[PDB]
Amino acid sequence: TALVCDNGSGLVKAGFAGDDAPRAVFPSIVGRPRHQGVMVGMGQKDSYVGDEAQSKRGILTLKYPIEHGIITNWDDMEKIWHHTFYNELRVAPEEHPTLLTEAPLNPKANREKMTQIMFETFNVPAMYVAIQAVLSLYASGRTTGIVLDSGDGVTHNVPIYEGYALPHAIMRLDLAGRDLTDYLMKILTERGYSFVTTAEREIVRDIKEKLCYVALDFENEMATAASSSSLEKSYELPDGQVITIGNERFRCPETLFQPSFIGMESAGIHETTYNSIMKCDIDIRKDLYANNVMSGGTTMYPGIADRMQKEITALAPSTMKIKIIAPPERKYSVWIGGSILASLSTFQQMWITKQEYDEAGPSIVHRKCF
Amino acid sequence: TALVCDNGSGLVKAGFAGDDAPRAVFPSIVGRPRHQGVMVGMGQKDSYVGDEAQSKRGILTLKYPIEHGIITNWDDMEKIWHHTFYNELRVAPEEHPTLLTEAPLNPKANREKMTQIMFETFNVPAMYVAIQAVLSLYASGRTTGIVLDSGDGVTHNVPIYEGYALPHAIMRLDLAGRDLTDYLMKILTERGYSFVTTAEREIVRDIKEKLCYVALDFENEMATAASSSSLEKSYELPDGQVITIGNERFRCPETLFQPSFIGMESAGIHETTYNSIMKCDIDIRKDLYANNVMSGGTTMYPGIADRMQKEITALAPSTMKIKIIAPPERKYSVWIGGSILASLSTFQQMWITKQEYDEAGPSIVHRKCF
Amino acid sequence: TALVCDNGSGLVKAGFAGDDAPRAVFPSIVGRPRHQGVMVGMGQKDSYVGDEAQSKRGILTLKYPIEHGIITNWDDMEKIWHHTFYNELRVAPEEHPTLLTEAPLNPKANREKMTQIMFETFNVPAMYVAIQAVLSLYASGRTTGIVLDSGDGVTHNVPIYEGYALPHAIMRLDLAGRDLTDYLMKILTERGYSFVTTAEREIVRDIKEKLCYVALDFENEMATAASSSSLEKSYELPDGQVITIGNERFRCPETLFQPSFIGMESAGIHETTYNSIMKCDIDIRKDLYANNVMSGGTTMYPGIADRMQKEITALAPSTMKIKIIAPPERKYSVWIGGSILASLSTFQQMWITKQEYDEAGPSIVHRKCF
Amino acid sequence: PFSGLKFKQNSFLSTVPSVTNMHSMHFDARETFLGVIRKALEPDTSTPFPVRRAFDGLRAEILPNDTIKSAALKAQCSDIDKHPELKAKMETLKEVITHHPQKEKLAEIALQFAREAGLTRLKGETDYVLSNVLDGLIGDGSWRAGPAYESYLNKP
Amino acid sequence: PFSGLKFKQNSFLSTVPSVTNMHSMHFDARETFLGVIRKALEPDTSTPFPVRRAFDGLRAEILPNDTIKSAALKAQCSDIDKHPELKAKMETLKEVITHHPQKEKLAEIALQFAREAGLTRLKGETDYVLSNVLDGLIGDGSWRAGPAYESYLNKP
Ligand SMILES: Nc1ncnc2c1ncn2[C@@H]1O[C@H](COP(=O)(O)OP(=O)(O)O)[C@@H](O)[C@H]1O
Ligand SMILES: Nc1ncnc2c1ncn2[C@@H]1O[C@H](COP(=O)(O)OP(=O)(O)O)[C@@H](O)[C@H]1O
Ligand SMILES: Nc1ncnc2c1ncn2[C@@H]1O[C@H](COP(=O)(O)OP(=O)(O)O)[C@@H](O)[C@H]1O
Ligand SMILES: [Mg+2]
Ligand SMILES: [Mg+2]
Ligand SMILES: [Mg+2]
Repeated sequence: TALVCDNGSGLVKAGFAGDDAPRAVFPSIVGRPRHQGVMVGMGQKDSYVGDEAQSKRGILTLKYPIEHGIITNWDDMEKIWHHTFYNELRVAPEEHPTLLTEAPLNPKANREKMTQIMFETFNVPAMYVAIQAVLSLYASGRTTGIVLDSGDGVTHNVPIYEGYALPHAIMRLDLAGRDLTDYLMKILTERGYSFVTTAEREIVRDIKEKLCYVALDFENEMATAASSSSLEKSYELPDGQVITIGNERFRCPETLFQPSFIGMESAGIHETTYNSIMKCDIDIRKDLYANNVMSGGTTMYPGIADRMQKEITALAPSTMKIKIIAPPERKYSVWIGGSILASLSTFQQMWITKQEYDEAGPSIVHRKCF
Repeated sequence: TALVCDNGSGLVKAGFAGDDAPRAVFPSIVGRPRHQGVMVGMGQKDSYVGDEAQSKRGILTLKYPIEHGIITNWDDMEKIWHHTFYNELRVAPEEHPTLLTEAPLNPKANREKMTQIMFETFNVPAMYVAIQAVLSLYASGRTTGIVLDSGDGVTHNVPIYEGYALPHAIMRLDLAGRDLTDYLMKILTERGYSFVTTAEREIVRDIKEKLCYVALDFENEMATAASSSSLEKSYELPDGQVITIGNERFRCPETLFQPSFIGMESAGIHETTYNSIMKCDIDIRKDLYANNVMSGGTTMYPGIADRMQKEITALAPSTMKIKIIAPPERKYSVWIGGSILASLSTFQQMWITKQEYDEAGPSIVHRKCF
Repeated sequence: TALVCDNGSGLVKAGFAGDDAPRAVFPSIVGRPRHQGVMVGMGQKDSYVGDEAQSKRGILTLKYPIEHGIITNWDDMEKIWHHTFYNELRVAPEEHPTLLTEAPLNPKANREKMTQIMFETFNVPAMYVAIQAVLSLYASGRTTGIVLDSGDGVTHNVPIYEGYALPHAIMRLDLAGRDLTDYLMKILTERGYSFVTTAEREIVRDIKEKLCYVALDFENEMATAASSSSLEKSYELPDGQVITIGNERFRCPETLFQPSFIGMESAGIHETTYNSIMKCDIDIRKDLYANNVMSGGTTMYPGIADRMQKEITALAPSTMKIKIIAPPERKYSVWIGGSILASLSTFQQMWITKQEYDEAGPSIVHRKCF
Repeated sequence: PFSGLKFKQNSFLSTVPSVTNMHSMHFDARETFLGVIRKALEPDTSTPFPVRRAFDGLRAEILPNDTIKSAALKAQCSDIDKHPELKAKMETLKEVITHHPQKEKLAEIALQFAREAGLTRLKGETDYVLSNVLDGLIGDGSWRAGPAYESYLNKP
Repeated sequence: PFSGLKFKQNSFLSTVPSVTNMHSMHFDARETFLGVIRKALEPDTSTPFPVRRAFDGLRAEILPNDTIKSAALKAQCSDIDKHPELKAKMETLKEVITHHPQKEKLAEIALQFAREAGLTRLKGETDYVLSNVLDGLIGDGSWRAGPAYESYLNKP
């Protein structure tokens, strides 16, 4: 059996090829103790990873090894991978092929060092690096469609027609969760709540995951919040305090469609998806307008599919039939596709083996993976 | 039964001798993928032939193995013929004599090679290469008349009288449907429409076939188009975009009568037909004037027959009766004539048999076929 | 005296006929503020043009009114022309004839609207729209040759013999400096330099102008870059950060000769030039082969002239003499030719006059201009 | 009047200013918004030339891109009762706007201008030209009293 | 062996796949590249018939169109030591290739195939037919040492 896909900026998703869901998710977090040490027994470890780092977040300084799809701390990433193989999957990596993921248009050193650690520090018999958008299509079961994958660090579009990707039409915005979260905590200050870095950021992330949603009509929704209290909702902080959030719970995800809210000049995800189309061949656009596949956690906002349906119906010819595919398992679509891909008998030839790596070095990953 | 394969520059019309219409009519194109990857089990098939290539047109680079009635890519032509026999007709070529066509004044290596392939690659029991213009007369049922055959690659007219061809009076112009298609996409840029890919050239061909027509008087039509919008027609592209064309509707077919539009020094089809008649014996010119028979797709433009009637009448002496015969089955006249010829009992001795090819080689075609 | 304004997709080259170089050369951009100001007396200007926009680009959204040689924002193009006449040349346009330029195979409405704006908004006494490739030949001083004009938006070939253009042989390719700039942005993400946003498209354009070059042999250059690291060069951003660029230096210009890497189906500029020559009469090809004139900024890459000479020589028959003419001032050759043409005594009857315009409307431009 | 008039889809999206800029101290909401509408109304080249020429003259008069002409038209509209032809011309343009294939997006952009840049700050006393343009985009005219602004003080 | 054999120049360019497709996960580098060489070796019609028929048999056997025949030849060349006739045919074809008037361009295409599609990934273990064709285009045989690659990581 083969260990399977994850490189998530916000969450890890580990498991076994052929399973229907990851066996362990836990956040991609490494926390270091601060302002403690007096008691002989109140923590002996110098770092906590994923789960049980969220539990101890109060006394820790949490930081993500992966920022906008790019891993920026390889000492901590190795800790997370070590935690994944030994403390979550309870397996020995040196006897399981491991399939990893990566956002498109990432720095190539990212893949090169990913394959170096896998083959050297973990001695995996074989590995592979896949593109998250491609895997989402595997999970959906399609061979045609444009997949809008947005997780915690990157939102990107990969149009695929008949298993053929159009690399010139790949779009990538460094605007996903962890930017909506940062905007939400900024937007909560005007309501009277501070939520200073690290530990409180996770609280803000939880309130975003629970209360935030995408308004079908932002201007109409804004008027409703101003003129009434029906949209107000309350959330209980871990210490028992209750915060009331009103229009802030649909302005936070609105930055996906109006990135200028957070000072970004790029267009919204609806226009980026439409821009990804119209860079493909004209004969392919009809099938791409349908099969608009959503994936990733950041696409889990209620009403995001309907808003994207509405937004892409605009910008496009009236005769085109826009269809947004948002399966309930969006959040694990990438992992499910990786499980499907890694389990195919025909895929077993595509593995990069330890034999190839030592012959060609880390660069092999470029001429063996998309 | 005998197979009749009219392998034109643009379309392959194939079927069984004795039928009234070809069984298989598909584009004479081979399309190969030009994009990347990326899904396991979705890119094993290299090259697509015929309608499959046209359907997957958006991801392929389409190429015609035949250009100007001359086979230029024999590997692709072998694929086209294999597709015809085994996938479209579902026949074993070794059991059926095959009658195929070609334009007059073609390179002799073209006939030699196609004879070589049919006997050595497909093991056809016998074969014959007929002139397309002659077959059109068979389809019309006449034994006298000057045929004007214009398809995708080459336009030619062969004057025949009482069953006798006047080979010194054959005319050939490398100005046919494909040249008109290329001109249409060039003058479509005047309205801001850019079609540059081989996939988009097919769309321009569809636009031509659907909207283009021959003006009875070009100068008056140009004035009418300039002065009013009555001649504008709208066309919906595959992705929902709508394009509208005015005088481009009849300017593109006008290249047939004014080859200088595309930089050619040749004379129009009307004047070439008159020149061919003038090269014939004076005693048969009257019969030829009254038996101008049109064939091929390029003669399917609305108003082409009336324009040719007008143009030749202005060239011929006023006492002659110019008659243009344009049957509705123009587009399949060549195949229909081949079917008639192949099923004639008196024709069964004119086949090139496998035994004849063995003794004489590919050069046998020049002796047994006009 | 007459004004010569080479609008161009990227730069505005403006000046007076008879001068050897343009007076004003500034970017063809219009910038709108993105941020909130926010002081009293600051930022009352709603837009900035040319060099001022470039200087303030940090807080501006830069937009090019001309895309692929086609004006797409006429209100902004009016701003640029107003800036050119009043702030750069400091002339009253009502006194000076204005010679304009555009690429061949442009939409007719583009030059129709150019005439309308010049005669009505600016009230020029007369104007003229010249084809950019033709002017480049004027600057070179030749009467025969095939011009390869490649600016920021359009790359087009125009074969001219004894002063006669062969319009059917004119090739246009929507792949020029801006497309190379976008590709350089894309491949710069392979390293950690993620401009990946519309803010810094000008910085990477400067990188392209400073460091990029055409490899005489792409494979050898790729091997050298992979092996030695002697081709690495460093560029300092306005922030003071230093980016190192290796094989991207010659991979970006390689898109000209391999329109792939950006998903284009067309052939390289070398093959487009050869195809243009082969569409001409066989009797002028020898003179065209020896008079390959290169013009425009996109032809300023070091080694492009040598690469073009090698590539065309490989396509043309060995006995032919291929000669690439690459003047040092080929970046301003179009404007220089316009200056020469505008100052000819024989040209003074070719102007479109105000009296002619209002008598015939914007359609007059089609009659009097090529 | 303008039969067969056609517009380029999404031609106006680039003209919409950034939301942050709409909060600028010296932002000119009226001219910037009318710039968006002027771009949105730029006839597609597919339109027959006679109709294209006629409409371009209309939007040039009512939506000029020149500042001095826009100011003069605004002052000339303070006594719209004294310019019957101008009133009819604006009605004809208003008819074109309300039939625009992307009126929904233009209305959405108009509301964003109202909330962010205070386009409808004057409410009922809004200029004749601007008010009629908004009327075409928003038929009911509720924009005259529709900018509901949330208040943070003394709220539960 | 083949005197007067001529080839139509630039006939093979249309057969070269796009670099994007060379990166396809199911791209057949050997068959596609051999298709380019087969097309490039197609005798020009100006060649005398006796030479054309003689040479066409040589390339048809060594560079067949059919995948079944191409695969059968590949297996039969794995033990080429027991097939002297193929040794002579492959040697004869390689002699023709090295004298091809456009060998330089075919060498560039071969290097592009190796660079992008991994044509020579097996290095010294390349099959007999493909190795001989490359040796004809690249005389020195340096291609056996695979293409140099960037190795982005640990860059200075
Ligand atoms: N129900 C939800 N509503 C809104 N946002 C969510 C929801 N669930 C998860 N998210 C967001 O999605 C992100 C996780 O997405 P994921 O696909 O796991 O990214 P990655 O692949 O980088 O781990 C988190 O940052 C979280 O804020
Ligand atoms: N209805 C039509 N109107 C105008 N042109 C047509 C029509 N039908 C076919 N054509 C043109 O005729 C050509 C096909 O004619 P055909 O007789 O099949 O030629 P070939 O024998 O070379 O295949 C195409 O290039 C197409 O553009
Ligand atoms: N020295 C140079 N090297 C490479 N590219 C250049 C150089 N100078 C200018 N360019 C490119 O040429 C383009 C401008 O060329 P130009 O002839 O001015 O085009 P246009 O006439 O459309 O303005 C720019 O996009 C720029 O990137
Ligand atoms: Mg993810
Ligand atoms: Mg035909
Ligand atoms: Mg220029």
